[PDB]
Parts: sequence; structure tokens; C-alpha cells
Amino acid sequence: HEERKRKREARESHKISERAQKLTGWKGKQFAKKRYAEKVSMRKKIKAHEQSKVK
Amino acid sequence: NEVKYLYLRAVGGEVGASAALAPKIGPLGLSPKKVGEDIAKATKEFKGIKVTVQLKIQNRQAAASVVPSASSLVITALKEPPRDRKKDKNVKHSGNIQLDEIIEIARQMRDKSFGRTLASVTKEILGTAQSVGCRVDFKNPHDIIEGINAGEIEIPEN
Amino acid sequence: MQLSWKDIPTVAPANDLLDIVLNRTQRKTPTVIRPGFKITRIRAFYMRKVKYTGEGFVEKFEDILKGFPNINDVHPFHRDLMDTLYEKNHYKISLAAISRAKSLVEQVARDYVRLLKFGQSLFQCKQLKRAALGRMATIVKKLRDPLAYLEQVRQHIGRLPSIDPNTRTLLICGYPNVGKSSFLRCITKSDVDVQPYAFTTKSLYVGHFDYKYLRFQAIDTPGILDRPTEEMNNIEMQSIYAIAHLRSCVLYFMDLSEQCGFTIEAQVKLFHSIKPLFANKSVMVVINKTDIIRPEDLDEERAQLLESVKEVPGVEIMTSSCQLEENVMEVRNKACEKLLASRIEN
Amino acid sequence: VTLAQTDKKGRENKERIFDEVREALDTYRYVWVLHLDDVRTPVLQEIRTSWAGSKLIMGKRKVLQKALGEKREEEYKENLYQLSKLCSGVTGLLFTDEDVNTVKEYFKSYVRSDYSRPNTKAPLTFTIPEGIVYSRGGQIPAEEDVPMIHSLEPTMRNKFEIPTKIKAGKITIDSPYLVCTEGEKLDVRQALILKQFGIAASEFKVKVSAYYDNDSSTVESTNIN
RNA sequence: UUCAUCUAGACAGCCGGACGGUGGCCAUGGAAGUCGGAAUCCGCUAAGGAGUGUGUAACAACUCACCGGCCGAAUGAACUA
Ligand SMILES: [Mg+2]
Repeated sequence: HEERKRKREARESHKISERAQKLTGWKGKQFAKKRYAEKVSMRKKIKAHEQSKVK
Repeated sequence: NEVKYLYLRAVGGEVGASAALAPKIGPLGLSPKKVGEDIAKATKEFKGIKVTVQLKIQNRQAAASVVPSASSLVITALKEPPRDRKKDKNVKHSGNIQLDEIIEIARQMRDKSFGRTLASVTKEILGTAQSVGCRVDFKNPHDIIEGINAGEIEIPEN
Repeated sequence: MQLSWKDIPTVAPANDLLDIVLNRTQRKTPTVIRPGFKITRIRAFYMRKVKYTGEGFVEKFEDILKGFPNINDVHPFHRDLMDTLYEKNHYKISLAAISRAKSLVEQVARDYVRLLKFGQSLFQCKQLKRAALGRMATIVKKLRDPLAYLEQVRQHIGRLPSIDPNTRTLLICGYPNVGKSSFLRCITKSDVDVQPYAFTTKSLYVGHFDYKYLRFQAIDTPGILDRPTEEMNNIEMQSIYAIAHLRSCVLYFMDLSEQCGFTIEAQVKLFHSIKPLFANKSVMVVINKTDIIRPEDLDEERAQLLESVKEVPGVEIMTSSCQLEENVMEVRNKACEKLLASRIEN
Repeated sequence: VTLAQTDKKGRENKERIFDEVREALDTYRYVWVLHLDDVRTPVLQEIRTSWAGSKLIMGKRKVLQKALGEKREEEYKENLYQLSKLCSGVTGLLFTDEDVNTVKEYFKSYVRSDYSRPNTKAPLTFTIPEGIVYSRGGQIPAEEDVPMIHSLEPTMRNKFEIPTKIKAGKITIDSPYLVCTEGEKLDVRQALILKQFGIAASEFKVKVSAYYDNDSSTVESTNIN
């Protein structure tokens, strides 16, 4: 089921386009908050990696 | 007849672990107690020192020998007493390393060293010592590489 | 509850619980309030919503509070399972923190509803209800760690075999690197590996076999190590605890074979260590691979040590092997007969 | 994204390759040109230890052509254009002034154990006896043999879909399979097989079909297989 | 809009390499990079991280980032409205 797992991972990765609009409302705000948190975490990780590489 | 070549590591002057050596002596059927006695006899030179032990088998004949390792030789170069205490943690020999033992630690590996010249062997050994992190010649190991590069420290070559 | 705690309802992290409670309450509470209303209606609506939120949080906490039993005193004959697994002190600290939060939430709600009873205008009432919600959010966010420990504790206790302390039982223990799970395989049916390792089994295992016209359960010890004789890991400490706090007949195993994990070098230390903890527990001893080690040519130097062991009255050594299906049955039948004789005499 | 300290080299590598090749062109008398494209790092170590009095410097085919001269008008040394299109794959350069016959004999006679996997070959027949598999093909007795792990079974059940002499996962086959035959052209699965256990069925030597002199600085090209 | 790559062959893909000191040191019955904490060098290169992951009990194998060959025009990354 390794192929099934890979397909599941790819579907989860591409599901953001479908998740762009959800419910009749009050869910887009939660999705935006989750995306903002993920972006902040990614930026912090990138900065930490760059600093570690520098020194 | 047939010759079996394998590599194992153990503690000098101690009986080898029968649980670990069971796959090695599985088909052979030799006595693990006899194997441990042979390991102790061959490794009695080094007391409490982790070294490699050979297991040359030809029609199930006991044959063992000791081949050192770089880290173990770095530890044992100072000839400091090796002791194990249940109340002591994170203790290692970090005494100053003179160039007299640097020559010997380069020569012991120079035969099998990839570096063609004694200079290459010495710089590899210096990299290894910097990895280990012990004090050398009352000097920081980090700068000895650039000292060699600039000629600050000369390594005799013959 | 009794020897089976799988009934834990569910666990969610602190943030998830806060979000769930808040959204469920905001969905179930009416959201249409106009300025063209008398103050009584506004007060009633907001009091209803705040008390409903409080009751929802209380009911979300009380179930998990009651699910975990009194680990200090539940089975004092045995006890010492989840502490041995991970820990006890921080577990109780986290549970006490959750309990304190539960005992504070309703007090905060009562005080705030008392304060808001005398509300006057929409602005101030909205501000105070927002303040109440913020207080709830803070007091649920200040317990992120207890839920994290709770999830692990629940997962660990879910896959825990039931053990009946006040019933007939037997125990098997012996030096590792021998294939201890072989006895389990030949006696009962379960899942285990017989790999030529010290740790043939990785946790406690209990059988459900039946012989001598009656049902019995055998407990397998994961292993015994006695290099410091006092300080082990969970694998050995659980085995030693089970041996200590049980009067079930115990079968001890030492591998008297030329091929083993320890050969013949530490069985004397094993006996010395176990003798203080082996007093009135029906000590039984067996040896495997007799048909291939030929016990007929045993050395007298080690026979002296065997005689020294035999000086203790509760010693019986015989020849048996798991490769056949006669010696194992005879040994198990003899163990059952000894158990029956012991319970008849006592 | 990327989460590693290592980054792309850039073009300073190309610049330093140019500098080193142009400066090394004028070190000894006799340059070296050979025909050996695909190699391995232990082999490189062996040849460098053998030829420490030389320089194991090599790079891109295009950059080597640029250094040797893309046109007749520009040339580091006389008649260096014949060495440009001399080889099409990958080859290195050496500066050894030891001998000619000795080095050629060394090339023609040296032989080592490795893997080749050619389209045309005459290999021994390799079979997988019994349902239970082995990682080397069953050469040593089953008493000394060791089992394998079935966790990676989907890999062989999807990419291979056939019993394997080498790189075999724990399954059962009704009949043994002759994974390798004499005078057969290997396919993708066969190329994937016969690599895990390190049993080097291939013998690698030096096939030399190139030469050049600098004092003469003229056209030279041999052909030895 | 800003900063880059590119006939001194880019991004995607197929295939190849990713080695030694060194199973580098404390926890060991386990820590080869991946249950942990410190950990940060060379040897020879064009390239190999005292290692981003898949996961074995460990090994091993795969995989990424970095190079190499195939195909030969524009392409990438972030941000703005
Ligand atoms: Mg077992």
C-alpha cells in the first residue's frame, strides 16, 4: 500500500485548491489562520536554517 | 580449506559477548567460552580498551588478532589510566598531545593511510584529532591545520 | 474499570477542545439580538449562553476526570503499571492541574454571572461576556502539557492485557537469550517472536490455557538482568515486581547449554539475586535442549554448584525440551499438580 | 523546498577548472589520454594511489574541448585539436614521464572485480532455488545462510515482479527462476538485480585507444581493446 | 516590481555516483543520519550534509541536495495590485 500512501500524500498536498473555499462561511477564516500559522512556521524554519548555515 | 573473513569490535582484556558472537560462530559450532578465552588472551595487551578482534576461521580453527582504531588510539596515546566509575560521567583523557606521539599515531596508520606522503597522513591525523577534541601541545587543535599550511609546525618525514 | 480501562471516552488537545466547545456553543446559542429589546431579554440571553458554555466545559472535563481511576489505591497487591511504563509524579501533577482548572472554571462562571446580573447596556454586557470568554481561553490554554501527557497515558493503557490478581495463575521467568516465548507458543495461542535474542518478548504477556480440567493463566517475564541488582529498565523492573508481588507458582529457567547468551557464567549470580525474592513462591526449574546438550556428561565442578542450589529444599531440575510435544506436556502437568498440592496443603 | 546546508556550486567551479587545466597543461612532458567513462570512487582511489606522481584532474567533455581548442587557430600546444574530438564520453588527463611500454602493459593487464551490466555478455546461469529467497542467490549453504525482511516486499512485487538472484525479499516461489542466462541481454529488472550483495561478476580492465606526444606535438591515436 | 539562471546547456523526467577516517563522543541491549544531548573536520573531486525523510529491533535498501549523460527556449523565487 506504499502507492496508496503516496497517492494519499499527493492528494493531501493538492487539496489546498479544493479547500480554498469551504462551508457557507466562518470556515475560510479558520483556513486562513491555519495557512498563516503554517507560513509563519515555514519562515521561522527557513530563517533558523539560514542562520545555522551562516554560523 | 575455506577461509572466513569477518570484523568484530570488543573491549580489550575482556570476554567477548556470546550473544553478539552467536551469528559469527553459529554454523561453526565452536565454544563461545573458548572464543572468549581466546579474545581475552589476544587482547590482554590492552586493559579496558575498545579494539577490533579478528576471527580467522578455516575449518573451525580459532585465530584472533588485534587491530586498533583511530579514536581508541587517540584516547590511549597519552597512556593515562583508563578507569570506569559508576559515580563519574562524561570523563575522557584530554591531556596535551606532544609531537612525539603525533609521529607514532601518524606512523601506525600511515601504512594503510590513503595519503601518499607522511604530510598527508599527518594532516589526516590532525583532522581526526580536531574531530576528537582533545588538547594538543597546549594548543587549540583548530589552528594546527593552518599552522601546518603556513609551515609554523614542521613534521619530519623519512 | 475492573482490570480493563478501555472505556476512556476520547481525548483532544487543549486548543482543539477550546475550539470545539466555542464553536458548538456559538452554533447552539441564538445569535439574533437587536437594540430594540428590554434589558431583561438581553440579560437572559447572555446569562444563558455563558452558563451553557460553562456546563459544556464541565461536562467535557468530568468524563475524563472520572475515567482515570485511583492509581494510588486500586490494586495494591499489584499496582505499579503505568508509573513503571512512563512515570507517576508528573502524571498526577497534570491530572491535578486539570482538576484544579475544572474546580476554578465554574467558580469563575458563577462570579461573572453574578457580576453581569447588574448589567445595563449592550456595550458593557458584550465587553464582559468577551472578558469571560477570554478568561476561559486563557485557563484552557494554560494546560497544554497535561493533555499531551494524557494522550500518551491513554494510548499506553489501552493496549494493556487484563490481569486478575485474586485468581489462580502461574509465572514463567528465566535468564534471557534462550527463547522464552517458546513456552508461550507451545502452551497457549498469541502473537510473539522467538528470535534468538535476549528480549524474545518485549512486555508482559498472559495466556489462557486449560489443563487438569481447569483453566489457568501464565504470565511471561520479558527478561531479567542483574548487573547492578537494583537499577534496571522497565523490561526487567516489571518482571521483578511481578515476581515479588505474586504467590503464583514460578518456573525458573537457566540455559545449561554450550550455546547461549551468557554460556555458564552468571547463573550463580542469578540464583543469589533471586533467592531473597524467591521464598514461598513454588520455585520450579527446567532446562531446554537436553537432547542436544547431553546432560549425562555434566561436569562435577558445576555439579557442585548445582548441589549447592539443591541445598535449598525448593529445587527440582529435570530434562526437557520444547522441540518435542511430550516433555513440555509432562512438565506443565507436573507444575499444575504442584500448584494443586500447594493450594490443598495451604 | 530544501532543508540542507549544501547548495549549488555555481560557476567558480568552472573557473577553477579552467585555471587548473590551463596551468597543469605545462607541468610535465608526456600528457595522457584514455577511454574510460564510467568509473567508481574506490577505483579512482586505487588509480590515484598508483599514479600519485600525476594529477587525477577531469571535468566536463565540453570544457575539456574548450581547453583543448574548439578551432585550429587557437591551441595551447601544437596539434591539440586532434585530442578534442578524440573521445565523446568522459575521460581524464595525466602528466606522467615514466615510460610508454610499462604504462601500456599496466593498462592492458590490470583487472579488477566490479559490476558492468552490459547489453552483450556471457554470464553464468544464476538460479533461485526453493520458495524461500536469499540475497546472494544461494551460493553458501542454507545452514550458514541468513533470512531477509518482507517489509520491502511491495518494492520487488511492483518494480521487479520476478524472482531475483540478488536483492531478494522474503517470498515463496513454486519453482526456481533462472534470472540470468548465458548470452542474454539484460533488461531493467535484470540491471536492478545482481547489485545488492556485492558479488562482482564483472571484470574491469583498461581499454586504451588514445595517445599524444608533446615534444612531437602531433597527431597520435592508438586502438587497443 | 525586485533578485537570479541560461549555447561557459537551466527547471521537470530516465539513468549513474552520494566514498574513508567513523558503528564520530554521553544514555547501550540497541543509536551507522534520522526514541535522544552535545554535535560543525579533512582526505579528493564536479559532488557527497558527524546527514531533510521512508523504517528495521538493529543492519540493510530506498529516497533528498550536489554533481554527470539524453533531449535545446527562454525559465525561476519572492512580493504588489
Ligand atoms: Mg523467547
